[PDB]
Amino acid sequence: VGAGLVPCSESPEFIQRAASARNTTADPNSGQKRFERYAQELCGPEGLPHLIVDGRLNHAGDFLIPSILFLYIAGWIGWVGRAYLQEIKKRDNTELREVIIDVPTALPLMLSGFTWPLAAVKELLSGELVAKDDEIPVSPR
Amino acid sequence: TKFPKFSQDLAQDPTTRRLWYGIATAHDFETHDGMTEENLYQKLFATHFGHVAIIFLWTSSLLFHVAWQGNFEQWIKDPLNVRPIAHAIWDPHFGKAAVDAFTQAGATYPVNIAYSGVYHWWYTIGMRTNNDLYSGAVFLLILAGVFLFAGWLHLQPKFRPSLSWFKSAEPRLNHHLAGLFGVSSLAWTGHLVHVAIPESRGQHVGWDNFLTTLPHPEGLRPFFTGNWGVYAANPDTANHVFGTSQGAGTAILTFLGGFHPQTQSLWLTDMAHHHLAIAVLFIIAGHMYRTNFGIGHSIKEMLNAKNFFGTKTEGQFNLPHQGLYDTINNSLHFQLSLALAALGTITSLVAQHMYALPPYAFMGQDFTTQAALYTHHQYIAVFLMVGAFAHAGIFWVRDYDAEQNKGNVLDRVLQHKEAIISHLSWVSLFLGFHTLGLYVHNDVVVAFGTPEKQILIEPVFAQFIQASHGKVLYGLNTLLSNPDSVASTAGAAWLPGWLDAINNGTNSLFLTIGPGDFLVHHAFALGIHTTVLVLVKGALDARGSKLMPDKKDFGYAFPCDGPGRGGTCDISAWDAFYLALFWALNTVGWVTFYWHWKHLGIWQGNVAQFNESSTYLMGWLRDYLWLYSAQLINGYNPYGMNNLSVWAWMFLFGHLVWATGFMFLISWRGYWQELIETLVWAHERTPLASLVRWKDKPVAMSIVQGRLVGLAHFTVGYVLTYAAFVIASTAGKF
Amino acid sequence: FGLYIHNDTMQALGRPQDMFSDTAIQLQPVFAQFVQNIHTLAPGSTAPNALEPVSYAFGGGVVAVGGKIAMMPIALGTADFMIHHIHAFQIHVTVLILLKGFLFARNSRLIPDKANLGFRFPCDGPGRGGTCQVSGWDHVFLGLFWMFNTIAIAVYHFSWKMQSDVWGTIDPDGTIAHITGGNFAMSANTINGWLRDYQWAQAAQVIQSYGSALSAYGLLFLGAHFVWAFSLMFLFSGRGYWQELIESIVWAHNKLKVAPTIQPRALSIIQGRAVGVAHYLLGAIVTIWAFFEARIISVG
Amino acid sequence: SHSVKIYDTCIGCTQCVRACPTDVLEMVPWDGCKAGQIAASPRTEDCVGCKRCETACPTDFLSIRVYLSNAETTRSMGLAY
Amino acid sequence: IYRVYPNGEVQYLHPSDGVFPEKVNEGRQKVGYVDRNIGKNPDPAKLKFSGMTTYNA
Amino acid sequence: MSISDTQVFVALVIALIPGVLAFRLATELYK
Amino acid sequence: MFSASFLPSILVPLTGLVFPAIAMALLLIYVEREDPSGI
Ligand SMILES: CC1=C(C/C=C(\C)CCC[C@H](C)CCC[C@H](C)CCCC(C)C)C(=O)c2ccccc2C1=O
Ligand code: SF4
Ligand code: SF4
Repeated sequence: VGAGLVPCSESPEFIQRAASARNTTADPNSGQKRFERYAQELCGPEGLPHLIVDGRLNHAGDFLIPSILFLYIAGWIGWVGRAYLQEIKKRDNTELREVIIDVPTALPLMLSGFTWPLAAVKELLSGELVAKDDEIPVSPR
Repeated sequence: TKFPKFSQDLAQDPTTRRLWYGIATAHDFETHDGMTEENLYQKLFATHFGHVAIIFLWTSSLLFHVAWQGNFEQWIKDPLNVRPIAHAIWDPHFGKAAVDAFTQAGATYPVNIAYSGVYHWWYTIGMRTNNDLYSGAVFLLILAGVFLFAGWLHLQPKFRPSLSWFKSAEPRLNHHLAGLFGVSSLAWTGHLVHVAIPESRGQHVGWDNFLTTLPHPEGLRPFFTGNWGVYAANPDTANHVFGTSQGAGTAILTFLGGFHPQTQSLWLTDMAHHHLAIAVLFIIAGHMYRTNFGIGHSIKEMLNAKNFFGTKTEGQFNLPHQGLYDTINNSLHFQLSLALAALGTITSLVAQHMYALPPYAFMGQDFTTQAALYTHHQYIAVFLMVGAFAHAGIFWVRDYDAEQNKGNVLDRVLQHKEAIISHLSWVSLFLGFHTLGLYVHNDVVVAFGTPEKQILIEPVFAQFIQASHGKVLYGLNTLLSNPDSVASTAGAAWLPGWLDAINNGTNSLFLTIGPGDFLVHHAFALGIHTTVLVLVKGALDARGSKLMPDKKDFGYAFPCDGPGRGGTCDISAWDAFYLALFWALNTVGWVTFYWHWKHLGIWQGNVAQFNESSTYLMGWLRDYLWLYSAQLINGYNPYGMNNLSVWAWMFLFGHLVWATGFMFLISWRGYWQELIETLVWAHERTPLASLVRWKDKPVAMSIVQGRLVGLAHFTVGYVLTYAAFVIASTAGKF
Repeated sequence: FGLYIHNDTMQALGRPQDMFSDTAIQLQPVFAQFVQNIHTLAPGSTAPNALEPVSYAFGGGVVAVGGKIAMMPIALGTADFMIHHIHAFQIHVTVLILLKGFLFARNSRLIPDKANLGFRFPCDGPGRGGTCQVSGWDHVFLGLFWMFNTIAIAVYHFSWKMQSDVWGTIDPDGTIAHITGGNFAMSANTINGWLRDYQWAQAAQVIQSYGSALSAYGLLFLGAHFVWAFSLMFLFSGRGYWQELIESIVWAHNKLKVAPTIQPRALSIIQGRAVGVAHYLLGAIVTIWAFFEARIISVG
Repeated sequence: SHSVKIYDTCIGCTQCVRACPTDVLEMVPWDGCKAGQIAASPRTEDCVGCKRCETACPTDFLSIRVYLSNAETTRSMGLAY
Repeated sequence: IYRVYPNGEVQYLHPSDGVFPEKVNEGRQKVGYVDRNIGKNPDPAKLKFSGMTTYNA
Repeated sequence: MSISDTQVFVALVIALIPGVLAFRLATELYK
Repeated sequence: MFSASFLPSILVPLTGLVFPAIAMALLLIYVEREDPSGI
């Protein structure tokens, strides 16, 4: 947290901005409150805070858990999409329904993405995620 | 059959395109009709000779001209202020204030300012008077002429080298890497200690007095006794002035390191010791291979080693290498590509080791010169590499045999090219998406009046490497910031002066950084990533595609393959080259403007604007785009003129050719022929002018030629304006 | 145009006597002046049962209200000449393109099957060299580019004149203090002046026109350039390249068992041309309306 | 003029011979498949580069190809003037 | 349909098969043949120092 | 200092050695 | 001016104008030559 960066608590220009900090929304405490919420980080001569990313508990949670949340949701959406696609093909109405979504079937697949990570891990160990270099017949060259 | 003779075919067509195609093949030799290898080899020998000859002529040109009508000595007297001279000016069409805004440095004729900067380098080499470079021109001229004649001689029958004489490599290897520059840097070192250092210390040593006077009073003592510290005698003092003796020195080979407190440049004795080091190092590197004599390393069979210590190998590092070492001796495009890539890389490195390590005196203070040189060299560098990639691509079609390389490392690369290009596309998409998202983040958040709701990153890896090299600014006490670690008693044996220098980060020596640098550096990453992407795509399609595999036989040529599926235009193996050229131009523009803004803020120390408006792009186009142009835009106007009118003309000329490029690029050859018909219809039927007729029946342009001319117009338009802008700004703001 | 750039060079060449305005080499559109004149004194004789002239830009008194102009007579000096003439120029070339496609629609001197084949088709193979863009709606493509130029410079001219010598403020003496100060007689004769003395005024606030209550509308002029470059990307490039990149991404997706059944295929060249020209026009017109909207807000 | 290239995949539907407006094809007697007469180019000198022919070839990887040469003339360029 | 030379002399290219059916005859002309697939194609480095085309194997 | 007719001299060294030497090195390759 | 003679006054036009003239004239008559000789 070095590099010549003053704490946002005691950076004079920080509170200087905080004084007439333009309260954005329809509540008078909007601006001031957020500046109060910006005492944990450490400002600089620009008067605005920089973010440190190291796992260092000074700013660890301020970047780690959002990353993990994104991984959660991206895994969910990718998993349910792939599962839906795999399911459609066992109907022999393939491209008919490619544009007409079968809602009574599209729902439970979406609702059943609860345990995507570890299940995916299983498909990794079972090897249920990849087809074989030559079995996949998509010809290169 | 006269023109063009080198192709009996092309002289059988009554369309003006003949001429157009007549002058786009005269330098593609192996495509001419009827010339086997040794013909090509020998005439390439001669033509390369001619190339270096005209290089010598160019050098003589510039040097004699500055010897004629310059102020080199008037630049000796008052160096840091007097401006150099390019040459005379002579044009009847000229303006009025031109003569009125040109004659300076005591001159009465229309002098032309100089910017390349040969004065500093030359005086650094130790020149004093006009006659010096007068004679210099006079003799390298005869050198050029003799070299030309040498080129002529080997054309005679009894002086025709052998193809085997060309294939044998190791002699050329040793002779070059030892006897081309090793001995040559030795000779330069001799010129340094005999002439350069004396002239630096104020003593004049001509072409006659050098025979009797010494480099060092202790000279020849450590010659053959081995106390080389004696030549490392009293170094130059802390007040010495070049060309003078105020606090002089009597040391020949020093290792002071850092800078000289007056010229803020590299020390000359460090230079001499450096050159000596690399000279002897290349000489010991000289005898490294095997010659015709019977010892050493047989290159074409060293890597023909598939056994050692029982466990045989697959090759060195345990990978196949058998059968390709003839190719580097078979093909020429291969060696050409390697050389081009190498050259471009080291040129970029050169362009990087200039603005921090001033090699010559007065380099740092004179901004315009070094700035122009930096962007000049980097621009030279960029598409120099594109040449390497293009010749790699053309090698892939012409010079390649299949069975000779069955199963070696090359084929194992081709077998998995797919994952390569896929992951490359992946990283490009990722970096682009996220950098643009963060940018637009900043834009909208600041577009609401609250900047605190906006993200600021902070790079620390470069901070760590900065302190770890020995920077103390950040106070981490690691690796020469820790003056007590294990390596804290090492480095240079004269690291105190280096430490005084680097601690004094007041000059251009590893300046601090912030979030913006994080941003733009990721932008560079993206740029080169997509550039190499398109280039390698074209390269690895030089043979054929999934939906067009035949093209290997169609050639590095036009093929269009008319509208089979929606069309197949731009599939011709250097369609990729155009795209790559665009993707390189914008990249180099990004980087050079980054450098420009950085150093501009460093000039007057006001770094606030950069760090303050680097986040959102409004700041980018508002703080530096038009906030420096009124200093240039009014070079001429309805009220007066300046010494910049020519530069505004530069601007506008460039813009014009730029848009002309668009004209050539968009419209295509299915419309520019219908009206040529009716326009031929005219001459046939008007009277008093139907007398004359056609040298040759005119038709519309060609497709590939249209693409080429459009690209040329675009690139020339891009080049000019930016140069004018940069030099005008630097010389107008300081 | 070459006359224009000739005068440009002369001004940049310290030869100002070779300029073409009133203070230099002469040319005066007498026809417009005389028609306006014969319009000035119309009532009484041509219009007996009529009280005032039809307008006040031809002739009459400067009609106004407050310190705010309503209508004053308009002056036609030297700069009018080349402006009207380049108007006519571009209209001529536009008609040229469109009528050319019109006549050479069914049969060309080389293609006798056009109407026998259609009017919306890309090309006819690399015969006779090239033949791409031989339909008619590509003629109208080029034509719409040109009419874009026409109308753009037309609105430039109109706005600049009616803010330079028609509009401003007024004093108790009827003293019309115009907004700009009559800049045509000064700079609307050379190219470098045309960029200086128009867009310096047309943008010098949009840079800072954001940042308060009745300013916060950060306009998408900063935003339209992006769509413009993204536009021009579609024009310069073919399609086979995109098709091959598509096939590679398909290979990867098929390796991970996510291959979309409906097989993607790249755009057809006419489709790509259409989307390119559409995005081009959109970006340009968005840019310009942002320009003069904010410019009027700076005075209205 | 330009060069023409023939293969074995000619099924013999003969849609190309009815498509080329330049009289550069003919079905010479063959034996291999049910075709018995395979297309070929006897009169290359009038080739035009329109290549409407292979667009009329239905065979997978259409049986005819045209290698577009470089020895063009007033005939291969097709000018009425 | 008749081609004419500059001298005023004429050529009779077509009709050569009556109604231009382009496939019917009892035996036909024979000049030049290439009945070979593409998988084995001509090569740059193998075919060199001459000016023949993609056909002679 | 600066120079005199000696510049006509340095002009005279050209047009025989470099001039026709380059002329021959050009015309060697059969226009 | 300086210690040189008039030369920079008039030696540009011939290089500027007449030498290009003969260059292009000779070139054009070259690109129409008969067979099989040519200079
Ligand atoms: C304009 C244009 C043409 C027409 C261009 C032509 C016909 C060439 C222009 C004619 C010459 C080059 C004009 C120059 C003539 C000089 C004035 C004569 C030189 C003599 C001086 C040196 C004295 C094409 O053929 C074409 C083809 C494919 C895509 C785009 C285009 C395209 O945009
Ligand atoms: S090439 Fe096509 S049209 Fe000709 S014979 Fe074969 S299948 Fe029939
Ligand atoms: S372009 Fe095609 S259809 Fe026309 S003559 Fe040639 S091969 Fe026959």
